[PDB]
Amino acid sequence: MKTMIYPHQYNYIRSVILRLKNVYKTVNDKETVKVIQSETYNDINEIFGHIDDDIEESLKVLMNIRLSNKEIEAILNKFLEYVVPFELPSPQKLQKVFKKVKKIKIPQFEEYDLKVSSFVGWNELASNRKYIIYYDEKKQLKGLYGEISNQVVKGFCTICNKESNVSLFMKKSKTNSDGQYVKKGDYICRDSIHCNKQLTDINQFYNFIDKLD
Amino acid sequence: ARYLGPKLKLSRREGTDLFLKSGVRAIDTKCKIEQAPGQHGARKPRLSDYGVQLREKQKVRRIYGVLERQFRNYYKEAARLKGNTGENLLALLEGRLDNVVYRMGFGATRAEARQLVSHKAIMVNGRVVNIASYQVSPNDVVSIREKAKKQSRVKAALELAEQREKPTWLEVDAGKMEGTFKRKPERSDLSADINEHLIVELYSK
Amino acid sequence: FSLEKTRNIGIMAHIDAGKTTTTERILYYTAWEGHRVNIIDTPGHVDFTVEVERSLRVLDGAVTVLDAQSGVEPQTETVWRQATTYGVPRIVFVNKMDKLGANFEYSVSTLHDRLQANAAPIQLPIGAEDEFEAIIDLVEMKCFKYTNDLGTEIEEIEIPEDHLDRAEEARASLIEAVAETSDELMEKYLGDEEISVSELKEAIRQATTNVEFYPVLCGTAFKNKGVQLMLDAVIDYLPSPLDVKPIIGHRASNPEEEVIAKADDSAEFAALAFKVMTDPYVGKLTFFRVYSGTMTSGSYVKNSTKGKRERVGRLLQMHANSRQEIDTVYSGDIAAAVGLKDTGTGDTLCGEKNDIILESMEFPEPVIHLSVEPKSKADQDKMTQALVKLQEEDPTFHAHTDEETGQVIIGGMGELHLDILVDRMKKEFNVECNVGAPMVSYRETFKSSAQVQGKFSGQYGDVHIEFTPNETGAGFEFENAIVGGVVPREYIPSVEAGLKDAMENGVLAGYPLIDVKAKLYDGSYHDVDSSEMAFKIAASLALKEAAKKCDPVILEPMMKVTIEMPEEYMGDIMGDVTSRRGRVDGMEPRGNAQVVNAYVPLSEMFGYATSLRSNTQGRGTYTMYFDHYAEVPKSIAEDIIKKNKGE
RNA sequence: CAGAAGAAGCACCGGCUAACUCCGUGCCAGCAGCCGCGGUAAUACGGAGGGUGCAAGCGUUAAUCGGAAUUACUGGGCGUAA
RNA sequence: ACGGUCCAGACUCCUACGGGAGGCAGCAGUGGGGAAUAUUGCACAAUGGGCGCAAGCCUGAUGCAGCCAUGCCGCGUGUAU
RNA sequence: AAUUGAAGAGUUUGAUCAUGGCUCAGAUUGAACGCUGGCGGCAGGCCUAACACAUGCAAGUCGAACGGUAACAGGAAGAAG
Ligand SMILES: CC(=O)O[C@H]1C[C@@]2(C)[C@@H](C[C@@H](O)[C@H]3[C@@]4(C)CC[C@@H](O)[C@@H](C)[C@@H]4CC[C@@]32C)/C1=C(\CCC=C(C)C)C(=O)O
Ligand SMILES: Nc1nc2c(ncn2[C@@H]2O[C@H](COP(=O)(O)OP(=O)(O)O)[C@@H](O)[C@H]2O)c(=O)[nH]1
Ligand SMILES: [K+]
Ligand SMILES: [K+]
Ligand SMILES: [K+]
Ligand SMILES: [Mg+2]
Ligand SMILES: [Mg+2]
Ligand SMILES: [Mg+2]
Ligand SMILES: [Mg+2]
Ligand SMILES: [Mg+2]
Ligand SMILES: [Mg+2]
Ligand SMILES: [Mg+2]
Ligand SMILES: [Mg+2]
Ligand SMILES: [Mg+2]
Ligand SMILES: [Mg+2]
Ligand SMILES: [Mg+2]
Ligand SMILES: [Mg+2]
Ligand SMILES: [Mg+2]
Ligand SMILES: [Zn+2]
Repeated sequence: MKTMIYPHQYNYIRSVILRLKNVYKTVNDKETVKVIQSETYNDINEIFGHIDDDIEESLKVLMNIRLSNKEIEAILNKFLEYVVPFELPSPQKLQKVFKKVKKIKIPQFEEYDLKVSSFVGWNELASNRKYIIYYDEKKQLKGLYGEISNQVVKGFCTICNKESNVSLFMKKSKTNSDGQYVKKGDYICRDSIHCNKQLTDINQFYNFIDKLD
Repeated sequence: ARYLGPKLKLSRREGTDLFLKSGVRAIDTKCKIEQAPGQHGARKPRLSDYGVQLREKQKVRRIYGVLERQFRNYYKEAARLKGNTGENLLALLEGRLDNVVYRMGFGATRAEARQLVSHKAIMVNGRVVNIASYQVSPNDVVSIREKAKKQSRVKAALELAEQREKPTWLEVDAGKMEGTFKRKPERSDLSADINEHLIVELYSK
Repeated sequence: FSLEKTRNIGIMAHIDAGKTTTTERILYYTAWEGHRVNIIDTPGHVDFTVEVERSLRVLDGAVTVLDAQSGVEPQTETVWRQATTYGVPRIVFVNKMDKLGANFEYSVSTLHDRLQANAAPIQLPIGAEDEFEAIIDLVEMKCFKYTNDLGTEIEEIEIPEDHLDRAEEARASLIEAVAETSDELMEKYLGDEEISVSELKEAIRQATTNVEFYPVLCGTAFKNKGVQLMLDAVIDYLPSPLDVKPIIGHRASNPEEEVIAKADDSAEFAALAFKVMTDPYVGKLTFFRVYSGTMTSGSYVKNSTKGKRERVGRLLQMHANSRQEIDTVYSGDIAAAVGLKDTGTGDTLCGEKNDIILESMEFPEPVIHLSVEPKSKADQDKMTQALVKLQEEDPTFHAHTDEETGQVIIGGMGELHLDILVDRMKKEFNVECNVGAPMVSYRETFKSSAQVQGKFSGQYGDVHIEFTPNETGAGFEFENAIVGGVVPREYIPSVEAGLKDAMENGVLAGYPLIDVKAKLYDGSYHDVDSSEMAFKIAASLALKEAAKKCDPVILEPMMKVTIEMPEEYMGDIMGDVTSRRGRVDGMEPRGNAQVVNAYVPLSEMFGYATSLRSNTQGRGTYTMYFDHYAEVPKSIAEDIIKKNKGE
């Protein structure tokens, strides 16, 4: 069967392919190219585990210095078929995820977006709240709603570890009778979809959520 | 250029039957004529003076199925013509072939009459006319096409016309399906419910 | 000229290979022997490889020029690889035979050693340097001696006895090399059968066209020797538009449908614009290659890429220094048209009823980014216009204004590439601007903890906040620890807002404050005098007071860099990393290469690719990822503070 | 000759001004010709349901005249409003 | 004296450097400017004009076509159940 | 027969009457812009730079004024395969 590569894995595979393609053009040394080719082949093989003939063929095409971007795109499309799209919960489930948010509404998300997104994040501009839903390591769905700063600055995004336009995202601890509460946050990409495509490691995002906690 | 929305809703807003249905069944049975259209339709607001004038103008347009631009142009002609503007305007609307075909009973509803006229099923004075706006002069003979004589709808429409009151100004012959517009309908002959004065005042505004 | 007699060639070489001079000599000697030769001169410098790439895409053949002294240079390898990518048939021409230390055999050996190309000499030089007087043709087994400096008098003589044995040996090697690609030639070679000149030429030509063999010639453009023989080789071995594989495009309506544009005058017109130039006399010149059909001057054509109708006012054929207006351009020809307003480089031109799109050239992303600041506002406007025009001419050039900093960032394929464009902007457009490395994103933080009171004083607002430094990458933490309603709950959001706003604006150089914990533990309010604004101001005042006590510092982004290089160049790289305030974390051998992992500031990684290439002779590559923010050294920090505060 | 097939959108709903509620937001984001609206129960902000007005158009902006007896000839005024 | 002459000037162009050529506020069109305004069409079949004994020739006048929701007007996008 | 013609409203006050300015409801356009867009007839379409203009075309006609024949299409005549 097709390897069920994670969306973050697929993003990583694309990046290494782009590097490999860059390497072919960039590098004027055959030996260096060979080292990169072997590395790329090994890395892709590890991600896919067992490799079918289609992956093998693609790898062969990738290994060839005559590899083309058009070929890459087709290879990416094939690899995209291997990818599994992010699951979307029932509307009833959504309300269970955010019981505190009464009549919470989720906007429509593209299936392609789900396929390329490790987590789903939608931002309500009126409330200045971004809602992020992600299935945990146990695969239990987890939803967090946090304030997003209106001001936007260019800095390395914590979620993806990639420099982009980012705004401070703060998560509020449960209030008490005293009215004491703690908000902890770090800069995150304003566009969740761009962030999802940028992210190459599910663990990094997992850590980021842990940082908010 | 034509309103294709639900016909009864127009009647509900006016609060009176606009005769936009065949009348095979009572309007009350078909819809809640009493209630105005919409969620807040049951609530009745006090009508502003502008509102009263608007509603009258809307009623007439809805009955005759005439758009504002065309209806505005009619008012100007009615004013231009000598005599009572209100009466002239109402006569001009009646002169429309669409109304004439309906009044003769060839069409069950004015919209159905429009389809017959539009689809070249009606001949006036032996020339085919596809214009609803066409004004039928006195002593003009309007007859259905022989091809369209066979159509079932027209025959049924005649029966529905028998139920309705017959205009004095229009003489119609069954089977022959020819009608002669003897005279332009008098204001007295026209329905009293329509108030011409309100329409005149609105356009004078 | 017929399609069969047309040759579209380009001249490629390393810097100072005598490439331009070679072109000059060709034009001087020339149309050649009843054949039409269209020449496109490609740049030698590594920074203008894009110009070479575009030229190679539209060319049917190419001539590699090598320096007899130098042989294959790194630039040669790069251009060779580009030509290999596009599968352009090519011949090799040794140049600067007169140059002292010229060695033909060495140059040939470097072709095999560096490029691993199946290249064999079709000619042998007699003498070297000042003693170079004649060339032996191995195909015809004849010797051509140049008696004059102009090279207009070539005497065909018998191969001298001293070089006859050499010539026979070299011919045998030539036949063997060609025979590897030709079964017919191999049979004759193995059987020791006499291979006719015509049969040998045909075999070489076929092998050259298939990009399986590379005929090597020798000469000196400066001394006007061997250029005519090279032109003969161009005619003999290099393909016509008919010989080359027809270009494949796609329909604009159906991208999936592949349409092949064969070189035919009677076919539908299809051409590709590959160069645009602004001329003082004629205005905008668009150079285009016609692949199929014909186009007449004054006709209307369709830009299939843009879906725009355009009219060609004139057709200009280049003739060395002279230029000629032509009425019609035919298939396979390369010419310039005037009046194409919307046509850019890479755009396909076709008949109005045709919708073919030829494969466009892909432009690389900028590898170097620099900040350009105009000296005056008037210069800014001129700069913007200049940048647009330059971007129109060169799509690999990217110029955009950073909205945050207001700085104009220019991106290019090389430092020289950017320097030229800056110089052009200064000279052509008279724009005075200052160019520097783009300012790196910086963040501030606190090193020490302190409890501070912010009081605003009716209008009353009093807050007591404790600021403590957070762990690196922990972000900002605000804690409301007010107990007993010392501060009304209604004003707490205002306090937070005041802090947040102040943090975003920074305390030192105006960079956002990160990795800090703020705990509101105490305050005071007045029932009548307290307002939301007062508490917001009080919070802002508290941060200012904290800035004086909490020892603020500037942070710079630290990048984790993985460098892969040969072990021979490891020493130089290690020194380079250390010189850039970088720390090597680890080193691992991978096959024949060495991999170095290091942490370097992003501020010091600007232009690292060029330095790496220089240090490793282009045998090293690197990958970098953001790791963490680290405190900037005091000396740099002061400079940053000065720059931002306008000191 | 075949077949409803191939063919509806735009602005507006606090008052002036025909057309209303719900939800989100919380002197914020916003709106606005005028009057004004928005600080946690917004028919005035944004969206949705519903409605009104127009319709191959519908709004907006600019421009001219009118309403303006507000340069008054038609057709105004001058104690205290100029 | 729009598509005549001469002179002077500013502009553009040619040149053998001596000297020369030109004027879309006719039609279409290009560049520029602007918030913004059309095709380098067809025909002299008709009307009218010039010349001619006439035939005819000439006519970007004119008759038509192209583009544009820019306006005006009419009609449709179904109609009964 | 060549007429048929004439609407106000909001806003100064705690409230009022007056005065008085401001604003809105209408009509119209060589319009422009945004959103949207089926067809036809008819009409209109550089208001800006009286800015600069590539290229073609917009003024010719008369052999019944004249010498002629540059053509060409014939004729006659004379040589000719
Ligand atoms: C004719 C040819 O082959 O290359 C010419 C053409 C050339 C490549 C020029 C150098 C350089 O401006 C080039 C760039 C990329 C410079 C940046 C932009 O302005 C481009 C729009 C421009 C296009 C080509 C151009 C104008 C040439 C060189 C290279 C000169 C070498 C050095 C070291 C400065 C040349 O002539 O030798
Ligand atoms: N000695 C010698 N010099 C040459 C020869 N051919 C060219 N040159 C010179 O070497 C330099 C090379 O520059 P250029 O011709 O522009 O070639 P490019 O630098 O490769 O583009 C110029 O000064 C040439 O005149 C040659 O055959 N012999
Ligand atoms: K008076
Ligand atoms: K005529
Ligand atoms: K008033
Ligand atoms: Mg209409
Ligand atoms: Mg050169
Ligand atoms: Mg109302
Ligand atoms: Mg509310
Ligand atoms: Mg007045
Ligand atoms: Mg007065
Ligand atoms: Mg006073
Ligand atoms: Mg006074
Ligand atoms: Mg004149
Ligand atoms: Mg003129
Ligand atoms: Mg003109
Ligand atoms: Mg413009
Ligand atoms: Mg003419
Ligand atoms: Zn991100």
